[PDB]
Amino acid sequence: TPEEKLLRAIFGEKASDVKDSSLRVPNGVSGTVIDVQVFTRDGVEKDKRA
Amino acid sequence: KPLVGTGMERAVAVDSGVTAVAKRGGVVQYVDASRIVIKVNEDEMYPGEAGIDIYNLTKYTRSNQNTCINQMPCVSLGEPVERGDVLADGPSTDLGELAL
Amino acid sequence: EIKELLKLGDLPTSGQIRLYDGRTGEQFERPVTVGYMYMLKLNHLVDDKM
Amino acid sequence: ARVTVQDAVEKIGNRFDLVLVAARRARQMQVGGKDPLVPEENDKTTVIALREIEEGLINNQILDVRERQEQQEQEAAEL
Amino acid sequence: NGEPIIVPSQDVVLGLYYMTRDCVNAKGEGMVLTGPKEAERLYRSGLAS
Amino acid sequence: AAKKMVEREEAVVWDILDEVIREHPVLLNRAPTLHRLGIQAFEPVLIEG
Amino acid sequence: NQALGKKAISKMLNTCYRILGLKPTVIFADQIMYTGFAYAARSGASVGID
Amino acid sequence: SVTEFLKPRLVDIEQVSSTHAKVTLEPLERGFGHTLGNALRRILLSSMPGCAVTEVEIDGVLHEYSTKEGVQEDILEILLNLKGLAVRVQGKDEVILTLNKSGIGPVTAADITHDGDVEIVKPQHVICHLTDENASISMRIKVQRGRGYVPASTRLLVDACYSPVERIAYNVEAARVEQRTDLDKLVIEMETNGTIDPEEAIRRAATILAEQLEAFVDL
Amino acid sequence: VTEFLKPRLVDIEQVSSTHAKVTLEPLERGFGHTLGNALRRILLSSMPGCAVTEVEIDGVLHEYSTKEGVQEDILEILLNLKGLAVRVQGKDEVILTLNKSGIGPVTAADITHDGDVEIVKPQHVICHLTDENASISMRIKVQRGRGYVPASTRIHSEEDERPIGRLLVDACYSPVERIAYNVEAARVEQRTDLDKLVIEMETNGTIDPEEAIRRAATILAEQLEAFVDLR
Repeated sequence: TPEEKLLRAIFGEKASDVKDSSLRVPNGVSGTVIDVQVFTRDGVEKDKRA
Repeated sequence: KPLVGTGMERAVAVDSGVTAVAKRGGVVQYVDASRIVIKVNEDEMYPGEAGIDIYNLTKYTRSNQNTCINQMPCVSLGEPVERGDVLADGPSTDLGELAL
Repeated sequence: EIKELLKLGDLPTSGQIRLYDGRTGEQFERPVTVGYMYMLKLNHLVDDKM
Repeated sequence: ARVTVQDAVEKIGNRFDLVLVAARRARQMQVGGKDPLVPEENDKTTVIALREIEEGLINNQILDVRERQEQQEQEAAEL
Repeated sequence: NGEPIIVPSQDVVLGLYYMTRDCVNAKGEGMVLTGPKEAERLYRSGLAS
Repeated sequence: AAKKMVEREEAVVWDILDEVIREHPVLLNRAPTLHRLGIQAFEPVLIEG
Repeated sequence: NQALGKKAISKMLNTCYRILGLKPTVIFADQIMYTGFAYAARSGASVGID
Repeated sequence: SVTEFLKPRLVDIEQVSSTHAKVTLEPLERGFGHTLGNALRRILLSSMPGCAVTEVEIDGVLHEYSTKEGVQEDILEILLNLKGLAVRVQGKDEVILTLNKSGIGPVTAADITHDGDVEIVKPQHVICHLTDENASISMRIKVQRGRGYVPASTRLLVDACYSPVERIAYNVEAARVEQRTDLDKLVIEMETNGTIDPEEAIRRAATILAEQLEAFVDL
Repeated sequence: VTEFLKPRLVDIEQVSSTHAKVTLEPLERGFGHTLGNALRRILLSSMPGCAVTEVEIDGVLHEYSTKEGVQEDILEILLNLKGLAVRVQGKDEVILTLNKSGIGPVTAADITHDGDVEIVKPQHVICHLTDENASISMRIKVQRGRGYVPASTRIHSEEDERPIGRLLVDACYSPVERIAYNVEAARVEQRTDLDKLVIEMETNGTIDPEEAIRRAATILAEQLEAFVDLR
């Protein structure tokens, strides 16, 4: 929107290419993560933790 | 434990699934907090097969209602057992009595 | 039989003990019941409610 | 203040017109046009409106009169 | 109906019904008090029931 | 900035809540709202829990 | 100067409303709650099988 | 910071009259509202230095049940009126006084013989209304320095409201330091005879409860 | 009269290692209960103890896991350390250390003894090692304070905190367990009715009973300093 092109040009920032869609612990809750499990579809390169 | 009970609770815990009951009597040989290993007796043991029973206790695993279904051993190392006997308390059991 | 059992231990027959009041330090008139009711914890937890 | 609005109703009758009077006067105090009369005891603008109303020093007639006075001065800002 | 709906309910009426009753021979049976104040003091001090 | 301040729950948001709470009614309600007194507006007290 | 059951106490509040208006009835409602709670606590009116 | 308990401010002493007074404090540690308030009130109410009228011998009849001429105030009602005679006495231990007075109107505290040591705090007090004649009254009144409050059974005899306090009542309620949320806030409330005001009755009480503990406290 | 009689700490009986009685002989009429309740209150509320606070077992990430060779979940070992009754003379936080291997119980007598650290119950069991070549090693952190401090409030404060190995135990810093006072007719030779106070207490083992009664009275006098000579 206008004033946003203004702000971005003023502060020499390049707008992000990709959008944050992380998983975050629901509000209020504590805990100690007792187990993680990664299910990689067949034909996709397993990352480090898998 | 129910400090004032009705005796229906030993059976509500055994006849359920949570408590880990021995199949064949014998004497305990190894008691980790994650397995029991029963040195089965010579009589109840089959004709030819190595008779030792292994009990893989079910440690912290989510239930349906998000609670925590667990199993702890109530046995001690080198202690006699008998058939139909508990080896591991489940979630809300105490030596085989249903403690809610 | 309950009274007979309470007499086995040296507790009182009525089951009613003189409780003091932990704040002011002065006895509650007219003795009160004390026993161990076995109490469950229903899972209507309040931090699944707020 | 404030627990009840009884006396403010005994002064401004009808108990709903109280609500309208207090809400008009509290808008005056809140939207930056005016200034409490009775000393504020660290009240929000609402309870100050009702405190004003209790003393008999604000109601619908007084509010009309002050509004017409202050709108006539703005006519007297004609120069 | 015009009757109140802020009636004290269950413990509070037990508290009043236990204050405002009368045994027949307690401490301080028949002693003249100088007001409510020393009735409260005769109670809390442990002299009257 | 105010948003992230109240999300981090600093020591000033609780003062600001105690002040924008002060003389401000809220409307408690219970589920089967039979008669017109089952919605009554109270003045909040900020309470742990 | 009577026994003060529950009818008597709702009656007390009703006549205080009809004589002194509202503010005394509210402050008296609270004082009656507080003193009722305090002396009910002091009595230890416990229930038992005897 | 293991023995650093937060001490209060005595943030208010708002007082309704000369004898009434409503002292607060805040904050105290979580659970000291009651320990403090209760020690102070049991000491204020059950053992305090005071002088109040002990026993009486009315010239009419030495039996508490009786008749007295020209008075609509029975004997027991005269005794009730005497228990409230708030009296300050100097080192003179026991001082017995004379009140026999002539007239028709109210008999008050101004009607007492004005002895050297005894001091009255409400001369406007009333002791007995009397009839329309010369007079009908003659009584020997006995104040006696005592402690606490001692009914007539333990002792015409009269209950002895020695202690100046006529009322004490604490009401702990949730104070609030900034971070800590559960801290007490004692709200004392105290009425005295007038032989001393609340602002000093509480001082005297705390002084008693401190000198009682001089054998233990460190530093 | 004498205008008061003061109490003095007279007898401090030791009926056992845990619990012991004290006696305060010359109390006047009524002050028996007045001090009895206030001291019971102070003792149960404010007494500095030394509960363990953090544990870092060796091959363990979180407390919902089971080491091998030891038949307790780490959850139960933490709930066993929580009852560790320990004293420190000079430090606030000390890091005890418990190595042990080979089949058998692991009491508190297997802790590395330090100079100014004493364990009162060496029979207190931590966990049962149950394998030949299976050992445990864990750094216990016995800090020291007042009242009860759960771990949700202890999640604190800032950076340098903390590895994903450390366990927190809900600290319960309080050595007293039970209090029960009794005023009764104290018979001082020339006097009628003076009251005795018998404050029988019940400690975990880390309080000198005289020291507890002294600190209780001191906290009461420190608080009451404010009512005396009021603001």
